[PDB]
Amino acid sequence: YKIVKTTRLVGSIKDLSREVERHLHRYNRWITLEDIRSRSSLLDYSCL
Amino acid sequence: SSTLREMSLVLFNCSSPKSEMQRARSLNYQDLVRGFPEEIISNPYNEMIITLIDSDVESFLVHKMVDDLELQRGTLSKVAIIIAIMIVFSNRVFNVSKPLTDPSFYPPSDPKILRHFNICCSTMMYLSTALGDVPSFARLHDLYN
Repeated sequence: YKIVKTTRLVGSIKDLSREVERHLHRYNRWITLEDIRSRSSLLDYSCL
Repeated sequence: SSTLREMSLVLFNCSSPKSEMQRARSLNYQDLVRGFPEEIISNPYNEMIITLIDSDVESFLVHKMVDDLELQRGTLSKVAIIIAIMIVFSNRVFNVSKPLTDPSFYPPSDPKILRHFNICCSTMMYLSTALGDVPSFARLHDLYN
């Protein structure tokens, strides 16, 4: 919260997905989201 | 007993998670930081890197992560980078993409498991709150309880 000083955020969920995918290709270079869905149960609640 | 009934009607614990979510989305940052100086606010970046290195993550990687998080502009990209911290954390521990060529699986201690679970569920709860999703919030409340 002290990093992001705004709750009640707004924006496209699609943009979050694509941005996370891009940052992941940058940082880890190995994993993607299709290796994650129904295999870690992290993003099984949101729509990302 | 009558006042007890009215208290069981409003005590902020038996109320709906819809109401609690709306509260947490209602209150703001400025109303809670203003007046105080810029000194009592501990540098969140230092605490972030400290907790991550406490979780046995690569110092170079997490430092680069936190520096990009500081430098970037935009609430969206910042929370996306946060989720990136989450996934890289949950991949450094609980190595998924590693083919695990050996047959011996040595899982980590229960403390590390609790740390992992808490950070994950907290991040996801904050995100659901930012997006306002009551069934996910209820499910996460269920996980915690």
